[PDB]
Amino acid sequence: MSIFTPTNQIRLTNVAVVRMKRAGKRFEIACYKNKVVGWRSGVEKDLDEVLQTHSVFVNVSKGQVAKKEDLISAFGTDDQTEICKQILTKGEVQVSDKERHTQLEQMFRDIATIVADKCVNPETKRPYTVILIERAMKDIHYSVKTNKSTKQQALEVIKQLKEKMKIERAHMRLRFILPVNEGKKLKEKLKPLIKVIESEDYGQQLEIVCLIDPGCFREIDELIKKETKGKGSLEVLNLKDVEEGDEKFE
Repeated sequence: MSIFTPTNQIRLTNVAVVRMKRAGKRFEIACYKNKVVGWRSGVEKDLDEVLQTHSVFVNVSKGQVAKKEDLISAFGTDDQTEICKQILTKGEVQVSDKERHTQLEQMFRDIATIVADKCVNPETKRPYTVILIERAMKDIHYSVKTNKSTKQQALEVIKQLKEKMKIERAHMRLRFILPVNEGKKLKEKLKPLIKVIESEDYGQQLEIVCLIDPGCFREIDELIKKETKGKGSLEVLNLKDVEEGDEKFE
């Protein structure tokens, strides 16, 4: 009984176990910590993957399964799968420190990337560093929501960050017209530099390509572009950072 050895009676996988209290009785299900967290967060996940065990258990730690009768008398349905989803969204998932640390580092890294690659600061539009955004986030006692989407957290972080460092997001479209020859040097440069869209070139003629970049990459762009064009090509602006996305004056 005791001891628990995966080489005699039961193996007991290391799957994620979620528990939920309802009707007085406690239920548990074997699911994936990654699929469960992403599912509850609001990600269209499949039960065939998030649920390792398509059956409402009771004592997964020991290997005790529930009953269909009690399942319907406790939740009002026999669909063990449905009940599992409920516990996955309402119940609590049991994960080790590693499972929590891994998700934290990943989430933190993403936020720092989007803020460092898709955001600037009120200082000569100098792109901030991931280490800078991370430090400030921690210094301001900021706790990421691993049980939610990063996008939604962007507002909370970008707003709170204002206290330490004013961080804002801004996009912009670029348009460059290079000659026949000079166009061969610029194009190859813009390609890797950033997203290249609306590219039109003629046989032994000038090429007209537009470059899309945030309010941080614009620096490296204008730099390399100007140095690559050498007052030989033309550059027109497409979009401009202006408050006209959702609200104009309200």
